Amino acid sequence: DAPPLTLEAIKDRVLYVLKLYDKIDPEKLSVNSHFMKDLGLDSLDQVEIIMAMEDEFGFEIPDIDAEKLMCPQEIVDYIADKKDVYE
Amino acid sequence: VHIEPRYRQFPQLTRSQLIQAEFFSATMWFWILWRFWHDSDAVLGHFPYPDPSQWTDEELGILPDDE
Amino acid sequence: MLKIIIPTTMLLPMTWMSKHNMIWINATVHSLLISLISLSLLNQLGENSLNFSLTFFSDSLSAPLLVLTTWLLPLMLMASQSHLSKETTTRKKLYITMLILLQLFLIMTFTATELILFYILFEATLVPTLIIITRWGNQTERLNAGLYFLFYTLAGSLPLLVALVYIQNTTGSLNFLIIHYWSHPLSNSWSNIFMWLACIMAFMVKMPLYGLHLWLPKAHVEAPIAGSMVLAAVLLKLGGYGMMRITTILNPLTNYMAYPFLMLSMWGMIMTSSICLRQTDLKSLIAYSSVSHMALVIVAIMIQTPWSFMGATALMIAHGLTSSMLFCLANTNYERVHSRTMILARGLQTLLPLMATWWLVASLTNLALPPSINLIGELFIITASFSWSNITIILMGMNMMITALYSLYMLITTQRGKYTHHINNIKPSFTRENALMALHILPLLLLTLNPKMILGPLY
Amino acid sequence: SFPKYKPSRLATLPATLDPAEYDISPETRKAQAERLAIRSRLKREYLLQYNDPNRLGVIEDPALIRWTYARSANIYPNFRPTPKTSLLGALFGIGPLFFWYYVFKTDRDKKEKLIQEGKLDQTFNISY
Amino acid sequence: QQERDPWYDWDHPDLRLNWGEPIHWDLDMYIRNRVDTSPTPVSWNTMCKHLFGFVAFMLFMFWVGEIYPSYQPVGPKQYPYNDLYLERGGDPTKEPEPVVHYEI
Amino acid sequence: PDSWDKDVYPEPPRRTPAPAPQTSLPNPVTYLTKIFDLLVDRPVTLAREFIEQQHAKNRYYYYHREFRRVPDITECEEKDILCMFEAEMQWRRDYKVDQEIVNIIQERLKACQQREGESYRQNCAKELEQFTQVSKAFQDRYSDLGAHYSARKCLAKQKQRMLAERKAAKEAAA
Amino acid sequence: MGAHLARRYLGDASKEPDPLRMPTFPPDYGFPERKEREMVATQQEMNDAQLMLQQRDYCAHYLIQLLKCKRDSFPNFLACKHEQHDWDYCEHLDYVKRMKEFERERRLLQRKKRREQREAEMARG
Amino acid sequence: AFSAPAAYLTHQQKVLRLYKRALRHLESWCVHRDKYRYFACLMRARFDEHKNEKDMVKATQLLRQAEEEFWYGQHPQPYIFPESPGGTSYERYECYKVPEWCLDDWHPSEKAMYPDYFAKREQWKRLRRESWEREVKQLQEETPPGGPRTEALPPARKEGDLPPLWWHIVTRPRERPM
Amino acid sequence: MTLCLGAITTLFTALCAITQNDIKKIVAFSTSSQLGLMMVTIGINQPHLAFLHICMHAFFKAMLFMCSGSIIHSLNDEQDIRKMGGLYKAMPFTTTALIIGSLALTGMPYLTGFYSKDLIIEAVNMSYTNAWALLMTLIATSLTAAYSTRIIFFAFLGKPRFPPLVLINENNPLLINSIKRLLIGSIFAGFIISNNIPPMTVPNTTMPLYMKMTALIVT
Amino acid sequence: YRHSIFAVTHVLIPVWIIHYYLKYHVTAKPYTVVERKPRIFPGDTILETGEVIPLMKEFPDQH
Ligand SMILES: *P(=O)(O)OCC(C)(C)[C@H](O)C(=O)NCCC(=O)NCCSC(=O)CCCCCCCCCCCCC
Repeated sequence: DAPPLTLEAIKDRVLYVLKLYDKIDPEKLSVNSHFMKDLGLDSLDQVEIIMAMEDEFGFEIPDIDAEKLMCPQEIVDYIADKKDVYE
Repeated sequence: VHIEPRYRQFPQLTRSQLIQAEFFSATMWFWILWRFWHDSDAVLGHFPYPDPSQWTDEELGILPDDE
Repeated sequence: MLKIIIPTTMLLPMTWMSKHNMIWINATVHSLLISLISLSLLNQLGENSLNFSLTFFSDSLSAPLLVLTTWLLPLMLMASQSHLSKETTTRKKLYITMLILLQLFLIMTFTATELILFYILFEATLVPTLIIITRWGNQTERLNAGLYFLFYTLAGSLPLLVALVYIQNTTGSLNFLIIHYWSHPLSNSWSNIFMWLACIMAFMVKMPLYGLHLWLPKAHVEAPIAGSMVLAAVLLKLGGYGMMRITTILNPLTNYMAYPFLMLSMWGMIMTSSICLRQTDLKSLIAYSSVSHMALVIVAIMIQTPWSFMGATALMIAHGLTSSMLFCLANTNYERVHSRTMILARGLQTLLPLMATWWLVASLTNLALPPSINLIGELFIITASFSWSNITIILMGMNMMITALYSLYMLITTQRGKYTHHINNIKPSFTRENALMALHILPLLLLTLNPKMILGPLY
Repeated sequence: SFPKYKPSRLATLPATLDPAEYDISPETRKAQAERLAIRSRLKREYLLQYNDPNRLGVIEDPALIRWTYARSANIYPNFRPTPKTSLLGALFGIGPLFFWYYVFKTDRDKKEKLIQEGKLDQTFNISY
Repeated sequence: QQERDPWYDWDHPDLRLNWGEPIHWDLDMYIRNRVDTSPTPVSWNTMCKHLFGFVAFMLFMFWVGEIYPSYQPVGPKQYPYNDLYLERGGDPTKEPEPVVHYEI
Repeated sequence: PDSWDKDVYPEPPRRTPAPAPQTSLPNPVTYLTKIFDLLVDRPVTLAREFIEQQHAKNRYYYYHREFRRVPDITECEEKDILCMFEAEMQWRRDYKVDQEIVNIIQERLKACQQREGESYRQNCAKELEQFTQVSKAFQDRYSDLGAHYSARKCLAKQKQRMLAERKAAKEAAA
Repeated sequence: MGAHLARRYLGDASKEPDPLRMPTFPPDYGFPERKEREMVATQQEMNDAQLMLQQRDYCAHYLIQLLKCKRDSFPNFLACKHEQHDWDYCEHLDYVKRMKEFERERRLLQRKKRREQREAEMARG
Repeated sequence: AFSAPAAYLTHQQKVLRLYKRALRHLESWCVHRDKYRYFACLMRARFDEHKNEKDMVKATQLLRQAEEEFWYGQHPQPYIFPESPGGTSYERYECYKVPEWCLDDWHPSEKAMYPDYFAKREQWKRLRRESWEREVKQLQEETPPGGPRTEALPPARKEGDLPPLWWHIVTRPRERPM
Repeated sequence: MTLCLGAITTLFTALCAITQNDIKKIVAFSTSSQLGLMMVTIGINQPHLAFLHICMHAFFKAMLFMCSGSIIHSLNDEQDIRKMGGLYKAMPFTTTALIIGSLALTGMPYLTGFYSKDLIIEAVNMSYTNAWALLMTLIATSLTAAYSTRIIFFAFLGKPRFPPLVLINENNPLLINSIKRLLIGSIFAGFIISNNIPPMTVPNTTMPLYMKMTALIVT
Repeated sequence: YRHSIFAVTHVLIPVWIIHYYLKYHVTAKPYTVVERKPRIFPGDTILETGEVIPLMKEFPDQH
């Protein structure tokens, strides 16, 4: 029914949401930017980012796995692995 | 017809579905108005409801209290 | 009846002289032919029975049971050939011989015209069943199950022998026709009470009656598949047939002596359905369902009205077929995973679709689903019990609700859900197993199509 | 403050409202570590058996075997006749029987009395 | 098993059981298809009180409305032939008590 | 139709009102009835005519079995097995015939109720009385014999009823 | 729904009429000469028309005429307005007759109460 | 789901889970987006107000009071994602998931209907069979003498090796198998 | 007993319906309330009005369920009105169909549901019934209007609340034609059926004006 | 063409078989098919005997 997801589409959507986040500078945001090491966020900000990604992609990420997603690339990989996207 | 998905944008609509929806809404309202024009007694009633207090004891067959 | 008895006594030498690889084929083919021949007994008269000779006779109650036995033999052959692949030739022939002897004794039991010959044959049916159970059972409890079965039946049935010889000495004959025409009322005395107790208690233990039934779970769980099929389909119907036969000479004492047995039957029907609700073993669930249905049959026989006898006969036939099919399905599941635990294997609907269909049909027939003969019998019994009293409807409704509950619980637990991950030895269903289920289920629907053939003499 | 929540047997206490969840002794931490170690050892054994490519069949579960054995075959050897068990068995086994006997006997006695007095409506009652 | 954690990687995800762990005695009735004991938003006593109060009040008000019925200020309806004596199955031989309805 | 007997299965004469249309609109029911007659009735009638022509070439007959009367249980001596057997068989045949009589009366009642429709409570009172009488007689005959009914049990019940009637008559005359 | 319910319940049920026991006075009490109601349709006509027993009231002839009109003009299901109106008017007249009966019962009951109160006062005095 | 759990949840993890749950239930209460943004900002203001506290006993007491307040004020019917455990679309496709061991029991004709797929399946089976011994050797080399203290598994330390216990994780059925 | 059972059923189900967030649940509770209304109709000795309401309810409730299914399928299996919004202009045809169905369900003066529910309410008010049952019937009608308004308001009015990837597409001929067929019935079928069936009950020609307008007032 | 093939088989054959079964088998035993007797109104013509059911009496007409 729904069009299949792709790695590029997932990456574009997550970077779109992150650039729409106010606390993140769009210019210095890359796919490998660490949320706390080089973006200057904290635990509550990471929780809000995970919730925003859940609202974006329409599925829930469990708290056990959500705490370990500290990178946009990690989020992309997690979403692709859960949605069985290989291209 | 093929409808492309939109991202954060209003979905693409079709003139056919637009005109069909408008036509059926207009049909419902025209039917309601046409029915109310002809037989409004189904809603507003058709016969007056009598007031029992205005009936005379003479016609109701009630004799005077003394009698 | 010799035209049916002799072909079985010829089945024996054929099996013992056949080749090592043709025993199953020969036995199945000739058992099917014998069943086809025995189908001719369903042409009964509306006035009296079919009196072939001084020794054997056939009635509207005996004919469906004979047809059921003759049709049941090849199905037992199929299941046995399923589970006895590695057995030696002599032991396979011994197993087939035990099955053939059991069928022969059952046929003679149903056709016997005297109560004493009936007793001798229906006691002779113990030996082949005991040997089958205690010899080809899988687990350790087969010995204990055999002991329980044997001693329950014998402790029930010896006073029946004493009462039968006493009745013959008193009246002159044990012939069923003579005791029917020359019947006299049974006065209310202690001696008559104890004679009634002897006869009824023997057949109640055979039924089984609630409180006298533990041998049934013990034997049915621990018996091989053929033993489980014959025990539930036919061997439970000997008690009902006997009670329907002997109650001619027990009136009017049955009016006063039936209360404890009716209360036991109804309450135990409720209790055994509740037990089925909480069973961790599939075979035990089927066994207790059998107990509940036979308790309903006991209630019908005890209330003893023309509408109750027809319902009793129809329910006996339907329960035989349904229980046999359920035992076969459970045996296929067991042979897949080598365990009888209900929750061990799941997702069998997404792993084996046609078997899921067979399970659905068997469970639908197990509960009273119209217009099945199960429902016909249950509804006739319920109507007769309602005419008897107006709280029996409450008890029957409770039983029907719990029956549907546990049947669908079994179906959902076994078939629905997600498959067990670590069970990867579930091969596709065999043509033999599918044919076994089809030959179990089609006769039931055909009997639904033509229901007057299983409603007994009272029709 | 806010109304308290009273746990029952059919509505248990949530973990976040359990008073013992916020008072953690150092022994509680080592107990949790031991529980996790047991779970991890069992999981490792199961996963080895599960992922073995040469395995065909069912991984027999000793816990399931113990449960099935304890539910059915282990009840009688551990049963002793006590006052509690005796009273409960007598009640649950005999009380319903005599209750139903009294109910049915009373109903049938009333019906038979009506029949004998000839004031029971039995017209059209052909089937029985 | 409903109370058990749904996000854990159980060996049997539907039953929510692990291989080798001890099994509860009443596992047969505590499966996700049967009796659920998970915490509720409202306390059990409060739920019982509210439900019982609602049903009892409804029954009481039904009894009250039965002893105080609602009707219209009209007389009984009138039928021509002795309140339709023959049409309701009356015996033709027996003569019914006459029922006469007048004008008003 | 001549398949059954009009006396055994009465039907009141059928009065169908004549059509009196009051509009110029065509009748869809009439049009569909004509279409149905053209498409179905004629083919089925032709097929039945062919089948009945085939049947008339091989016309053969079957008969109704006749049973003579035999001495009954009242005449049978005590423990005379042959006479008891004959009487029991005759009694069973009579029981079957009585059951079929009750069935016929019930069919009459059902048909009359359906035919009268909205006026069944008044126009079916004639068939209700016949059914009441037949049911009363059948109940007095075979009301509580039981599953093992017999001519002896029916005779004992009749003797009990006769004794009760005699006692009631004597009490009334006293 | 109505004021009569309030008067009967939160008031004097003795003075208010009883719907289940009405009438409680002789039909000629207060009426010198009272005419019996006239029935147009006969029992045989109603039976042949197969009117439901709830529809065999004094307005049955209009119902029979309406049914005959509907049957004849079948495809045109809008050509029975006059017959429908006649049947509705007859039912309305029957309903107002019942209302007059109710009102007469009520005022007769209150007149009886007044008379008995006057008699009690006279007995006291 | 994919991450091995720990023996316990730390205070930070507990408060973060409470924060996420409270935000979800607040979004359930506040249906509209602007209202939800307002009240979520207020909730994060509360969390930031109590963010800096050196007394762990007081922090635990505040956490307990917050949990009780949440339980009193939770939504009786909170929003659940369709694929989440409480959702309306949860476990809908579990009946369509068939395993590869079930796949290999096919008839030769059925296998011949898909010639190219089964060659790659045979390659995968050979790859699985050629690594099990190395996997078990690695697992038994790195475990403590007492036994596994956690459910985490080691990766492939060598160039030619595969991570131990990988077959079912890799070959699990797709989320929409049919 | 039937009257009391129907009254309590319709009241309780409507009261539960007015505050549900699952659209299928709301429609199911509306169905239960209509069944309670039918049971009330049987209890006041009006069997034929019950059958008429059965037919009308079949029509418009089937249409409502089809529209709800279309909404659910367009939003990727989302059944929460808290996540629906903007569908008034996002999906024109399902919007107009649901509006017509809700108008018929609540008893619009000349739709399919008018010829049954209005007569049922009139017969309930004009009969010798339980006062509490009559009151509960009226309250149930009001709550029916309430939950229909809730569905419309939380599903079609306002700003979008669904995930940003807009997959909304209702241009399938099968869906359009099925909703079209069930939409004509929700408008005209009641009139035809009411005007074709023979008179099988005595009409309530005379009644007070406020009692005549009770259904519209409470709605 | 597909609709025509569907119509002849699926509709024509069953109606033929059922009409044959009803006309010559079901309506060969008494009381198998019972029709509610047609309603007779005043001023009607019974077609069985050419009978004239008369009109009702004069209505006490109002307005
Ligand atoms: P990151 O590692 O930066 O996380 C910072 C944390 C929180 C870990 C801190 O380092 C920390 O531990 N600080 C001290 C502990 C602490 O923060 N204690 C207080 C936290 S709980 C509290 O104060 C907030 C609760 C208030 C809101 C409760 C919500 C209940 C209402 C919900 C109703 C449901 C519908 C709205």
